[PDB]
Amino acid sequence: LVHVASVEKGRSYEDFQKVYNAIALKLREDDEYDNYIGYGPVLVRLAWHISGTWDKHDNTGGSYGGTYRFKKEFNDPSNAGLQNGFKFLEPIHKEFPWISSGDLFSLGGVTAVQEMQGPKIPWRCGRVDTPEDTTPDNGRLPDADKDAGYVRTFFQRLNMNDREVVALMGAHALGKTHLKNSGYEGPFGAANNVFTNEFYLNLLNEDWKLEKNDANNEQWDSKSGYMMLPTDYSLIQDPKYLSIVKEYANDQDKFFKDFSKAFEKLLENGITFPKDAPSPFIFKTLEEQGL
Ligand code: HEM
Repeated sequence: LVHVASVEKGRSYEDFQKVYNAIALKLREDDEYDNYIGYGPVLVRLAWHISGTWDKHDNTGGSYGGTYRFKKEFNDPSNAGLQNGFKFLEPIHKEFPWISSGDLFSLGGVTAVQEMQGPKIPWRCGRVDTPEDTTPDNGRLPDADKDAGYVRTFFQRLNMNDREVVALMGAHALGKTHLKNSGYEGPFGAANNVFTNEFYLNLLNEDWKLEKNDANNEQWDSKSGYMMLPTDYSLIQDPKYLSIVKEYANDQDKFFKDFSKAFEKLLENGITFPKDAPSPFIFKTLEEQGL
């Protein structure tokens, strides 16, 4: 397929900054969600899930079409719990009905990161809502009960190399696992809603014990009370991945830079941007705007 980015007719930067501002202000206000963690993490996951169904081989899936809106994609068992991110964005959508769904879901991901003190992620508008029929079948999102090899291979379908996968994985410093959603339970770290290189440090410095949970799945549990999925732990089992985790554990800055690039790339997979398209936008945070 060929998915060409088409700007929302008549809209510019300022129009988008306003959508961002609305998502941001609503993140600030609804902070009771999930025991005071807020919706930041779920939105990050939301943007990654809508973009992870991409397949470099035939161009299907990816964020373009906003297919997550259709039943089949919405009801994907791997997307269990995402419904909450979606409800959070509905009123936003009703307030700016001109934005395409794929642009809104991805933007929310960008806003969450930034408002959570993460790096600035350049973003581009242009996604266009496609028909129900372009909805990818379930099964394209990864399983968490595997190893590094699995990880490597899987990521390959999205065009990501070792550095890219390690980077992207640091998102697992945010939020937690929920038994009813995935069969996993427990916060990944301590900050939970502040974006840092925590993930890497936790991986190198905790005393993890392999245990089974009430869902009967194995998970790595730490004495401080955190958790790591088998796929997460495999990052320290692979020699190539391990040196990357060390780098990140040593330089938040480098991580932020790498994550940023990678994040954008992830959200743009499958999209063709015409030569006249506006450059990517860099939104100001509520803080930078004094709001
Ligand atoms: C092999 C790769 C991955 C696997 C198998 C995976 C699996 C999981 C699992 C099973 C959950 C818990 C969901 C719940 O029960 O509510 C989760 C949570 C999370 N995922 Fe990942 N994940 C991976 C990749 C990613 C990446 C690439 C991103 C973004 C860059 C990310 C962002 C997060 C976030 C922020 C949450 C926490 C959500 C919340 O607090 O509701 N994950 N992931």
